[PDB]
Amino acid sequence: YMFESKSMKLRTQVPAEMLANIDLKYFNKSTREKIEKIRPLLIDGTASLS
Amino acid sequence: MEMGRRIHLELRNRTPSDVKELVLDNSRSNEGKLEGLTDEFEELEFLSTINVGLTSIANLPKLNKLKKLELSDNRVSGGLEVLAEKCPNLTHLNLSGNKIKDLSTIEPLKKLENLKSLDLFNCEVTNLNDYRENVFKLLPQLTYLDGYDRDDKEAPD
Amino acid sequence: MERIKELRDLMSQSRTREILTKTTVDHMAIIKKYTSGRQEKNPALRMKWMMAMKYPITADKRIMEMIPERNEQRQTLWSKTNDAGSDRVMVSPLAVTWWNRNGPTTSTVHYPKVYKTYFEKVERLKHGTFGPVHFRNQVKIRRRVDINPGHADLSAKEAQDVIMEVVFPNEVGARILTSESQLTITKEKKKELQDCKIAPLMVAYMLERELVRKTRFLPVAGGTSSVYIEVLHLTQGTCWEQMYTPGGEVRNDDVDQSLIIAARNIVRRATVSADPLASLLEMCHSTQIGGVRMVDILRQNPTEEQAVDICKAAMGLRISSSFSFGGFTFKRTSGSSVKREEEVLTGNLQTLKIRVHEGYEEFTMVGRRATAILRKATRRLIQLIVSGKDEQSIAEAIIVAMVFSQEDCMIKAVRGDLNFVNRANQRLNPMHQLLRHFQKDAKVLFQNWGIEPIDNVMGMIGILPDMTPSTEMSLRGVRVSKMGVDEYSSTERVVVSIDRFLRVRDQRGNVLLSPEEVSETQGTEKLTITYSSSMMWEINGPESVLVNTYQWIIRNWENVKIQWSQDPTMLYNKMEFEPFQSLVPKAARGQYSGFVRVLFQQMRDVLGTFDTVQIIKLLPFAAAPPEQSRMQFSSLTVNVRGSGMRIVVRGNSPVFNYNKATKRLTVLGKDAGALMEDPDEGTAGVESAVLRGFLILGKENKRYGPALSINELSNLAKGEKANVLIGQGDVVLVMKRKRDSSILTDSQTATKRIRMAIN
Amino acid sequence: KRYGPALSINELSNLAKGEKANVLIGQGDVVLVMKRKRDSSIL
Amino acid sequence: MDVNPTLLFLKVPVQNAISTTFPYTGDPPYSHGTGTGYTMDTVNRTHKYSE
Repeated sequence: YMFESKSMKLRTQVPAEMLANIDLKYFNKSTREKIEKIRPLLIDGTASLS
Repeated sequence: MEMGRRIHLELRNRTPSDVKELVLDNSRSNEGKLEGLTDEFEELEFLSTINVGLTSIANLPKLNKLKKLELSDNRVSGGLEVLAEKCPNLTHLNLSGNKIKDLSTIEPLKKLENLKSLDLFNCEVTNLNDYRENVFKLLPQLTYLDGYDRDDKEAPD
Repeated sequence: MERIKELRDLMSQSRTREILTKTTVDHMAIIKKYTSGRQEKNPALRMKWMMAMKYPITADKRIMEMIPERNEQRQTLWSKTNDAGSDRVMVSPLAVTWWNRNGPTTSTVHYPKVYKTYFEKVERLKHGTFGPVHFRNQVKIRRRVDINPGHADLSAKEAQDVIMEVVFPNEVGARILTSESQLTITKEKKKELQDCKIAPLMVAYMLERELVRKTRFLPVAGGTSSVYIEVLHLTQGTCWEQMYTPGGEVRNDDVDQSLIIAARNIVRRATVSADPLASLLEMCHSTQIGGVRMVDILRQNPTEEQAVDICKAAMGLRISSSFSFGGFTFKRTSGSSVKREEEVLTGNLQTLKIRVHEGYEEFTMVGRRATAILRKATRRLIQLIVSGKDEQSIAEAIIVAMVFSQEDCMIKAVRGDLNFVNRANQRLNPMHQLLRHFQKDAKVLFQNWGIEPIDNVMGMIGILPDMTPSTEMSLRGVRVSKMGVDEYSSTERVVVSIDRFLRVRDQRGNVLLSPEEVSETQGTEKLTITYSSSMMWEINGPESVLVNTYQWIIRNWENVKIQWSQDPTMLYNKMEFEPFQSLVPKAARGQYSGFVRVLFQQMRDVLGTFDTVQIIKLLPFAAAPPEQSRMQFSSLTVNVRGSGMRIVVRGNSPVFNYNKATKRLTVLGKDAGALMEDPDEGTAGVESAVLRGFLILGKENKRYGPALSINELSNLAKGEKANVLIGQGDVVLVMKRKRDSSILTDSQTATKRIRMAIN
Repeated sequence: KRYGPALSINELSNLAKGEKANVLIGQGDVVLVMKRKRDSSIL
Repeated sequence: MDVNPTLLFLKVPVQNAISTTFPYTGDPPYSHGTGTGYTMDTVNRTHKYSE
């Protein structure tokens, strides 16, 4: 994912390996809802889909 | 300034029968109607009204010697039969910047068979597809549209 | 009334009468500095103490009629008291707040207009853009910078005159009533501030703040524009920086470049002339830069260049005792030197006559991209220090310094001939030729200049001959500072001597400036330049020649029109039209002349169809043998640098564009001027009542009638003479003008006569 | 070179009857041309 | 009076002028449909339909 702060005019990128344990305040309503739904599957930065 | 004062100033303490060109630029008209001009004007040959605040040319007198009429940067809209009959000898016309809807309102200008050049610019009619050719069809007598002929060649005087 | 009764009271006492009758108005402001009060030390403590009182604010008597004694809560707003020294009633801050919350209301329409500077600051901030901060070592070079954008850069005197005419209409000094140039800005402001109730002193101060220039010595590290200085606190720090851009409007002028070009042309064309001094003086006196004479700009603008400096030396003024060599402003700081002439043989078997400085001198050089210092001995380079943003700036600065040193070591290091000649094909002096040669290539000299080790210390690094940083070895006396060097702090202006060769010599016999040091680069005139001098249109070219011809025609419009109406032939044979016909092809000039002449014949034959624009357009074409022709021309060719440009006789053309709505004439885009008319009945009486063009006739005269106020002078008949109060209460007899002349042309004929007599 | 410098084919529409110019016909050669006074008609 | 290509179908049966409705006939330059949120939604829908 890519985050940007307009106030300080800064840009940063976060990998998927750190998406399992990270705050949900950065994301919007739909994205945070999707993260909530898919949280219990991410094993070693890789979801499980049987 | 107002219409009548402007016309009097242009006349230059002369009778309204020995003027071959009248310049009415940045003037004003009441109720958006032509005022001042009367039948006495019979030698005028090059008229010009720019930013005059006229709603329509409904009080134009019979300037039978009117050949180069210009109504530019104005909001004239409505029937043009008055121009067709009052001044049937128009040769050069300018309506650039006017408020005209479509060809159904510009049709009456076909009556004047001496209109060698008709100018339109920043109008609603020019938005229509194939506006140039459609107008040429509607006005066969026309030879130079927007300062250009049917084959896109500049029109020398 | 109150004022006259108070004056009578003052006159009653002996001492007040004596001071009134003795002191002249000239010294009024001197008796304004005799204050018997006592200035309050530490006014902050005094204000703290005062605010605790009941009535610490002083208001005027009229307040008794608008603000009631007590408000709803029965608090006391104003007290029946008086201040110490006047009749200012005493009121409390409660009165101020009550006035704000319940006082009568008006429209502050003029407040934005009077306060355009502050609102301009507001707008510039409101539309700005920001960027990421960066943290790094900051270098803030110190220099002079503007303060207030939006200024007209007028001299304080001109701003005072404008303010006096704008807000003090019937109290203007004699200079204005004996003045001709009614600045456009003055009329603009007079129209803007028609009905303004603001205190006139406030209006005057605000106009002064708005129309004046100001400069300050600050350390800056980024953009230097005026709009980039008002936010210097927000932009630059000791360890950080802020990306910012104002979002208003910039007013960067270009008159400086025009003056550079004008001075360069004057010097280039006068150096070859027979009498450069008097010639250049005559040119500068009769030349116009965008509608203003060049003398005012020379006296006003603080430009520093060889051409303008030599012009000042010829005219007689003070200039910096320094020379801008190789694009760098130099300045001596310590030591002394003696100039000795010598002959030097280079490494190309070329003999050059040079003049070298012998002595232990020290100089500081400030360039566009570097700053350096140089200690030089007698024909010996001792120490050189440079600091620059880029390596190329470093190299050019070091090359300039070494060529200035003029040491013998580099003489044997010259490779290739030094025969450089400027664009005018005038031989260049040896030092400039050496400078250009070493600019072209200096690797051989670097290899054979000198190499020695240097101790390592913080803040400074060496340089190898390939222009790379080094800490263990460098060139002889060559070093670079890792921190920027602050420019020179002051400049010394001294009396200098100028010879007919336009060489400026110091009082010690040495030479300071030379025309050969002037760059020969050519630019473009953003603003039109007009000359009334001799056949000096050598670098002007056709583009500017056309505009100059039209300007000359329109300046003398009255005389030209009279001649055309009465004596067309002599007007046609005028000398000034010679260059125009040069552009017109020699195979068709006769036809054009004949056509325009017959057109003028028809014009004069008919009446009531007068057209000034056509006559102005077609006059220059009637200055050649008019061979008869019958073809009715419609586009008269006008050669412009190998490009046939035509002129349409009827209607506007690219080479001659006249706008009737603005009544303004321009040629090939460049500004040309405007016509003197407004109504379509050949008169110029319709104006805004310009109150200018009056001549005094000595002290007050009783026969002419009671004195009039200046504002009511407009009713005077043509040539009628009356008594008016000018200045701060000086009644004089004035008249309207009858002869259409001015004070500028006076003494010119006698000037030339006595100049011939002396020489 | 004595006549008016090289013109453009489009500009030639403004020359008067009998006028002369130094029109650039094409390639890299300049040709002097005079505007016909008469007028040639066709059916 | 004002262009309107769709009106072609007012006389021509649509099946004839079907190529009219293929805007690109190529590889667009944006590549929309790849990332992370798309994978999130794909997994979520896959596990939702098997509720």
